[PDB]
Formats: sequence, C-alpha cells, structure tokens
Amino acid sequence: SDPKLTKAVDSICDQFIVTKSKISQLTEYFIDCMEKGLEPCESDISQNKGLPMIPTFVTDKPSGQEHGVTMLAADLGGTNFRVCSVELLGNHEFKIEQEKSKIPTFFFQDDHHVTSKDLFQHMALITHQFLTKHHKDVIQDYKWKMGFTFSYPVDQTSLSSGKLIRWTKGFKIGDTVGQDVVQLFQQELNDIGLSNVHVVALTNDTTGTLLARCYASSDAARAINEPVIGCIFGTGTNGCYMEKLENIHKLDPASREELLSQGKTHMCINTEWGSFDNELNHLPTTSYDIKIDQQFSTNPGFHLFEKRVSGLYLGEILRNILLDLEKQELFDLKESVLKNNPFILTTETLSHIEIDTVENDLQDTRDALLKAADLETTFEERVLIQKLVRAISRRAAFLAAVPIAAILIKTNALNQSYHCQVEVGCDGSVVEHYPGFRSMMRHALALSPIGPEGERDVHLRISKDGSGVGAALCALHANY
Amino acid sequence: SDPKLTKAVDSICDQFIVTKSKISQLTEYFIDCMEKGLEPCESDISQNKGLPMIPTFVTDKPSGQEHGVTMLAADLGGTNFRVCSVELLGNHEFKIEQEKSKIPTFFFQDDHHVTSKDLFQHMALITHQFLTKHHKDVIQDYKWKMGFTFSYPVDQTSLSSGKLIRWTKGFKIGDTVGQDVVQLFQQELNDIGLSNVHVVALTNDTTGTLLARCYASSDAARAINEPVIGCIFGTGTNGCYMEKLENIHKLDPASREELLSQGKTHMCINTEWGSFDNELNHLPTTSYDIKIDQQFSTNPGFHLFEKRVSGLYLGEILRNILLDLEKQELFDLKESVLKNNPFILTTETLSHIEIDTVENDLQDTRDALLKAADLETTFEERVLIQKLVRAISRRAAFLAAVPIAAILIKTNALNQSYHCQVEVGCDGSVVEHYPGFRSMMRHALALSPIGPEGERDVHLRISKDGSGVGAALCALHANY
Ligand SMILES: OC[C@H]1O[C@H](O)[C@@H](O)[C@@H](O)[C@@H]1O
Ligand SMILES: OC[C@H]1O[C@H](O)[C@@H](O)[C@@H](O)[C@@H]1O
Repeated sequence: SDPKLTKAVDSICDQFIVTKSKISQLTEYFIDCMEKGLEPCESDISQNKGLPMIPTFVTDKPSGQEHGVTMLAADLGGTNFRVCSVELLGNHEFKIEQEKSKIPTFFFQDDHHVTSKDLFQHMALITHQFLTKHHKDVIQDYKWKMGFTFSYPVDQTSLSSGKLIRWTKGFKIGDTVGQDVVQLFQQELNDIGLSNVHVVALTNDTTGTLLARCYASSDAARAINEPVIGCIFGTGTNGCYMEKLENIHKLDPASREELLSQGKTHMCINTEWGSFDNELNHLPTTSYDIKIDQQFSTNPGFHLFEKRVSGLYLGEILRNILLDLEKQELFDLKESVLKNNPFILTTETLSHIEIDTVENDLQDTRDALLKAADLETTFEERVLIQKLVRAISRRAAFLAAVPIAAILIKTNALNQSYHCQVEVGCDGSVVEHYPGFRSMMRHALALSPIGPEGERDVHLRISKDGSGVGAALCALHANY
Repeated sequence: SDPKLTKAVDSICDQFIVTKSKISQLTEYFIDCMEKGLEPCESDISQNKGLPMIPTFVTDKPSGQEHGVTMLAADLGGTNFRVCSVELLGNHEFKIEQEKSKIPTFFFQDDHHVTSKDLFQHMALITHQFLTKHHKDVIQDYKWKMGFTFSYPVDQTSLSSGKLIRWTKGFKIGDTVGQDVVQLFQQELNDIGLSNVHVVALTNDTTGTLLARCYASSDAARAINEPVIGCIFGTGTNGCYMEKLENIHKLDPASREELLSQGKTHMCINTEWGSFDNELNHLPTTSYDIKIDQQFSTNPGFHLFEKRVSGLYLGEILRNILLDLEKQELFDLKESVLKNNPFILTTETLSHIEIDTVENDLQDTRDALLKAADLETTFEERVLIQKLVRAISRRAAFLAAVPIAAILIKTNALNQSYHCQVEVGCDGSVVEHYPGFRSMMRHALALSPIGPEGERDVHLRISKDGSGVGAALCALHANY
C-alpha cells in the first residue's frame, strides 16, 4: 500500500468522469456538427475537420422480402477479410457461404513497403480461391455481381464509386489514399481472369450492418423494433442512419429531385463519427489522449472521438497512464516491456481486468498483465490498475452513447407507432464482448436528453453483418 | 360518431390504470405476503388463501457443465402435452427431440365424466408413441429416467413426490386433487409396458424454466447475468426464485439442518403468484374481474392475480366489457356469439388488436372479431375496442412486474458485483408473443421501488430452452 499512489490513481480516475451535463452538451454539439456536416464544403474532403456525414447512395431499407440469384460479397475490416456468396431467399432468409481470414501483419507494418496492389491482389486471389472451392462447377463466364464492404472512410460518389479519404485502424498503404477502391479491386480481379466478377456496390460496414438487420429482422420483431442505426464498436467506431433527402444539402439538388421523384425520401448517411470533434472543442481530453493522438496514432489530428472509445486505443490509454505513474516514481514497472511498445496493452487485456474479483486476488489481472507485457504486480497495484481500467471503459461507453442519442433526437426517431421501439444494430468486439460496455452505454443513454424513458425505447441489439448480407443486398439492386 | 359511447369507453379505460404509487403498494404488500407464505399454514394447504410459497426441494442451480445419458421429460401445460428426450452434453449444450400435442377437448368438457386415469393413460400412450418414433430400437430395453413438468400447484413433499392442490386454467378432474401426480403417471406407464420408464422428478414449469436458463446461460453471459427468477406468462402466470433455507420456516427444521450440513444454502420456491392477494386487499378490481372470478372461473376465490394478468383471462375481460356496454344500449353486438360463451374471446384475438393500425382501417381487428365470435364492427367500434384491449393489456403487464420487483427487493438480488445484472427467465405465449407486453412490464419495473436504474439491471429474457431441459436436469440428478 502506497497512499501517494492511491491518491494519484483516484485523481486520474476523476479525469475520466463524464457527467449528465456533459452528455447533454456533447449530444447538442453532435447535432450541430451533423447539420454542419450535411452542408457542402468547398475545401478538400481530406482536409475537412468536421463530421464527415458521407452520403452512401443507399435510399431503401430492406423489407426482408428481397430475393435473387446468388450474390458475391467481399468484406475488408480492420482485422479480417471475408469473401462470401449470399443467396437471398426473401422472407428474411438467406444461404451464405463464406471464407474468413486474418489480414496478414504485412499490411500493418512500415519496415517494408506495402502497395495498393498488394492489398487488392491479395483480396482478388482470396476471391479466386473462394470461387474455386465453393462454386467450381459455375462457368468461368458467369456474370457475378459483387458487393464490396470496405470499413474505411470513402468519398462516396455513387453506389459503386468512391475514393479512400484516409486509412484508419492501423492500415498503412500510402498510395491507396485518393484512389477509387472499387476500381483498384476490379482491376486485380480482371488481372486473374475474374473480369466476369463485377464489383457493383461499395458500402461502409455501418451501412451493411443496418441493411442486414432490416432484412433479417422478422415481421413480428420488425413490427415493434424499427432498425434506425447501424453502428460499430470494435477496432474502430462509427454509425449510420437514414437522413431526409431534403437535409442532405451537399447532395446535388438535381440528384435530390431525381431521387424524390422516384419515390425516395431518405438516404443512408455514413457519419464517420469516429471523427466527431476533431478540434477537441468539447470532447473529454487527458494528457494521455493527446499523447496517443500526436505520437502513437497513424492519423494525428483525426478520429479523436474514436481514440477515446474504440478497442484499438483503450489499452494504449492505460499504458500511458502507467508510464506517467512511473515517471512520477509512484509505480514500479519492474522488468516489463511496456515502455517503447505502443499498443502492447490491448482492450482484450482490459477485458480480463474489468470484472476480475479480489476474492481471487485479481489473478486474471495478474496473468493478463504478465501475458501482455511481462508486468509483475502486487495485489494492491492490481486493485488500482482495475480502477484505472474501469474509468477508461466507462468513459468510452458513456461517450459511445452520445452519437446514438444525438441521431435519435435529430431524426425524432423515438416517435413511432404504439409499442414500437427503435433498434440500434451494434457490431464489434467491444460492444459485444467487453463486459459491462453495453450496460454503461444504456446508463449513459438514460442520462442523455432522451432520458430513462427514452432509453427503454432503445434496443442496443448485437447484429453482426459478417456474412456479407449488407453488401449482397446492394449488389442485388445494382446493374451488372 | 357516438360521443356517449366514447366517454363510456374512456371511463372504463381509466379503471385499468395502475399508478406508480399503486405499484409501490403492491410491491411492498407482495413481500409481506411472501414472508407470511413461508410460514407453516396451520390449516389445510388447500384452504390456505395466502401466497402458497411452495418449496420445490431443488437446492442447486445448474452450472452448465452437467452431462449424462439421454433423459426423458414430459410437460403437461394448460393447452398442450409434450414429451421429449434431452441429452445433456455439458458446456451449456444439449440435444433435444420433442413431440407436442394438444390436450384433447374431451378433458375440457364437463358434459361427460373425466378421471385421472383418462388423463395419465393418454399421457402414457403419448410417451409410448414418442419412444416408438424417436427411440424404437431401445424403447423396452432402456432404464429410462423421466422428469415430469406439471404446470399446476402441487404440495411438493420431495423432488419426486407431491399431491395436486387444485386445478387451474381450463382443467378440472376432481379425483386428481389430493393425489400424487407422479404415482398416477407412473401407474399408467406401468400398465402399457413402460415400467422401465421411471418418473424420478416432479417440477413446476417455473422451476424448470429457471434451471434451463442456469444450464444454458454461457460462461460469459452468466458472469454478468445471474438467472434469479424463472417465471411464466402464458395461459397462467407464476414464478420461482431461490430462498435462503433459514427463511423457509414451513420446512421441517431437521431437513433444513440436514441440507445446511450438506453445504446447501438455498431452495427454489414456487411462489404460485397467480394466487397473490386472493382476498383482494389491494389488487385493482373491476366489476368485470369479480364477474370472471365468481361466475366464469373454475377456481372461484383463488388465483385472482392471475385472472387480471394471464392469457386465459384477458380476452374474457373484454367480453364482459362489451356485454356491459350492450346492456347499457351503447354498443351493438349485432349477431355476435359473445353472449353465453365464456372465454370465446381469447388473448390470441387481442394480440391481433394490440398493435393493429388505423392506417389499415383496423382490418386485422375486424377479421379477428369475426373469426372469434362473428362480431361485425364499424371502424369507430374497432377504434374503441382497441382502446379497451390496450387498457386491459397494460394493466396485465404492469401487475406482471410487481412479483418480479418484489422478489428482487426481498432477496437483495440487485446487490451484486460490478456490472453484474440479474436475468429473469420468461416463458409463455403472452410475454413471448403478445406485442408490447414485455415493454410495458419494463416500464412498470422502472416505476417500481427498484426504479429505472434497477430496471436496467434486469433482463427479461425469453427462455429458448423450455421446461424439458429443466426436468431433464432434475432427472439426471435423481436415481433411477
Ligand atoms: O469499422 C468501424 C469504423 O472504423 C473507422 O472509424 C473507419 O474506418 C470507419 O469507416 C469504420 O466504419
Ligand atoms: O403455467 C403457469 C402457472 O399457471 C398457474 O398459475 C398454475 O398452474 C401454476 O402452477 C403455473 O406455474
């Protein structure tokens, strides 16, 4: 027991407190940023520091009765790449064949040069392998339609076109920025004899999450649970929603009028809320967050909301806290390997600490810290490390509720029919598996302007779109 | 169209309102009735008018790692009888084969005499039919153990013995009352060559629901979701919970000390909360409820809470309201068959009205009323019937939350570790399929003394396991 270490920890934990008044302020500011982000910016989209609010050119929420021939789907995340074939049977049913593979660490390192051709050649070959394994009998001329789920910010110009704005989540491929990722992918498919495979749709992982949940939600569930948000809380964080065409002022007025005359009323918006308040006008900030953004992040000055929320960064926050406590001569790092190893403490490490119990002398915390960075600890040190972890995760979960509450308020989403609630489709390892993260998001929602009664009308449902149904639904609509 | 009918309906709807203060009163009173009911009744158990609080002789919550050879299970409800075989694989997994069949209307007509042998012979033959279909090769050669789920109040004397206290729901076989239902069932199994099938456990459907959730709940979910209540909202309503052995004063002190010395701390209590406040000291009561209890129910003076909540009675409430409005010359029943047909309006009929919409001129309500009792309606009449239905169902759901809040408060269930929440295993057609019932129960929980913060820690989870797994777990434990 070191009373000076205990007070230092309690003081740092206080730096992560998010009050009811703060949530209200951030919710209000988020809506302002939404409206600003819906206006056209005559600057560079890569220079823009506001809330991107990217039109996805998706205008229809699936009913569940969509059906068609087998579609192809490719899904590039922050960790895995998947190729799938999806047969939409209507009636909320589908057949899926998929192959999942980790993204090689080769694409995340700077010691050797990585090019766009490396990435998209790798993706085209995986596609070729999938088609050889699961659809060998299909003619080599078959007119495959493919939907491409690309979980990165894209300057979407149509359903099938858009240029990469900037990488995130540790990806470092310099020459992809400013390039149309559908063309890059299509060219590599062409080069290996798969020119008959046409990438006809491009969706963000938020967009796919919303569409897939709209299609799969049964008639009974859909009756009293209306999916209004598809969002992600994993390596990164983001969410989408349906905005009135009239409010999407950055959209060409002729395109708006054309869509309106076709009977459309809304278009899905990829908010890219990981980049909420990149200027830090209001986001809770500690010295540890600044250090992560400026020194250890791949995109300094951008995606600052994500750096306080998503799983890529929560462990790194703890590392910088322990390093600061060592400089203060309060914590003995012993023979650990924390120093000079950014991101060696993972959110997976924290997940073993969050609900560890003192009845077992916090043995899971000890093992996790030894396994991660060879950090020996005493019981008393683990008690304080647990406090730090819980403050980090609570702030992350409280902030995670802000974009959702803001969207629900701006769109008046809680105004529905009798008994009908709003469903927020959630995917990602943090919201799904980090113990207590969902419970704290719900607490924060109850504290937000929607109040406890609004939170009861909100269903944070784990809804995974890892099978490519979201991309498949977009490809089904598009023309070959 | 008729302002006098509209004001009469609004006035009737106001009679079904349950206020926050009322919920608080009923929640407090329920706890008092729990403590009274845990004492010896000092009278006949069949004469007892208090909260039964029946000890089930189940003292251990499954861990999920139980495993063994295939067990048999039989489940007699108020509508169906099902036989199944359950293979417990450990690791929260199991294989189940089951056959469901309606209870013949022969057992529902008093026009001819029905005996216990009729019922249990029918059950034994269905069991034989199940074994012939799914286990033909070893029907007569296996020493089968069977768990018996009997969804009726039983004066349980051990895990495998208990006498029927009284029938509920649409059942009445006089010679079963006071008889050990395990012996009645076992005797009929013996008579058809199934003496090798041993009924070794007897559980209420509430008890089985809790056990099944304890076994099926994954390690991760179980870590932050402790199942504390198994409850039913179907034809009837009821729930069970784990009570400290020291508080079960009606239990023989020698048995309590024996169990305690064996390391046991709790026993599951079948509350039979359908019989909460049979004297109507506080329960909301209308003339329609009194008419149902005194004239149309099989058990007048008992199960009065159930008669305001469960699916057997909600439709019958609407029938008595429409009959009252006709006597007043305010509602035209036309050529309907409502009069002199108790229970012809079902909760299934009401489920089609609850979220029917005026955008479709309430056509589903029109069809449901014609199909149920040949009641033609105008749009205005359907609008008012919908108001009545919604007032009936809201009262049912608000009352349904009272026993749950009371149990959680009495047992200090919300006092747990960090992030740990309580799970309430729910089964039955009403909570599962009646639109909005679960949402209204959650509102009522937020209004109860546990408050909105308590409701967020409560998860009303629909039991996708059933009472067969619960009975199978008890059979696995018992000796052949
Ligand atoms: O994957 C979640 C989220 O992570 C980052 O914020 C970006 O790459 C987004 O495009 C993506 O939606
Ligand atoms: O089936 C739910 C419930 O219905 C009635 O209340 C009784 O028969 C109970 O024994 C039973 O648990």
